[PDB]
Amino acid sequence: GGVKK
Amino acid sequence: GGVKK
Amino acid sequence: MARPRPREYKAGDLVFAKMKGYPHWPARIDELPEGAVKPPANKYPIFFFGTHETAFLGPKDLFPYKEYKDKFGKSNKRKGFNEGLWEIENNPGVKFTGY
Amino acid sequence: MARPRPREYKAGDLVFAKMKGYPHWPARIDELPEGAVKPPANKYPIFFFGTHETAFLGPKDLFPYKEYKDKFGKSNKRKGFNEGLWEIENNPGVKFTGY
DNA sequence: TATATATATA
DNA sequence: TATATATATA
Repeated sequence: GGVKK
Repeated sequence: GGVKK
Repeated sequence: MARPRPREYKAGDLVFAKMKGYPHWPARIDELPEGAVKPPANKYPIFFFGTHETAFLGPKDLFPYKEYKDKFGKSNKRKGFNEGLWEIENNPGVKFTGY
Repeated sequence: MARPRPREYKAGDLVFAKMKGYPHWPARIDELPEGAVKPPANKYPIFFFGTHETAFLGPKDLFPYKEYKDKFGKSNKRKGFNEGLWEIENNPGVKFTGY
């Protein structure tokens, strides 16, 4: 998954 | 509305 | 010098009315119809704009409207409030049986 | 008296991680491999279970999993959340490079 | 200053 | 549903 920003 | 309190 | 707020009100006066939990609320002093149960001493029947709820409140919780407009007349998210603001300036006579 | 939360964590530690807009979320402290760009001080690389997303958070947003399990470990309909509850119990090493 | 409760938003 | 803010009180 990607960065939870 | 009615009596508020 | 600090001018005291009225210790006496008459039917028809527009005010801000303070209860616990709520911001100062646009309201009106209603008449007490005589030939009725007499209220507690020095308390007045209050009609709140926006909600059309009622209560009895002494002068310590009452603020002359025109006097305290800018101080209490600001937008507020509470239900009825901005509706009340609209009513105290445009239709302050709603359900008023005083005169 | 009230026990403080940890102010330091170690890789592999299981927590609940809190970000703005989302419920406290089942999560893990990943490692920061050396020979990489340093993170901002006192921020830990986080792995969220269910979504497998990552972020950097300080200790204020971190709650040790065992200690806070039944305050934060209730089902919730957000995508990934219930899968995350499942992963923090049955597969908390998933994609963990620490050890 | 810190918490509880009402109301908007996603 | 389940968040955040607004704004009350303590």
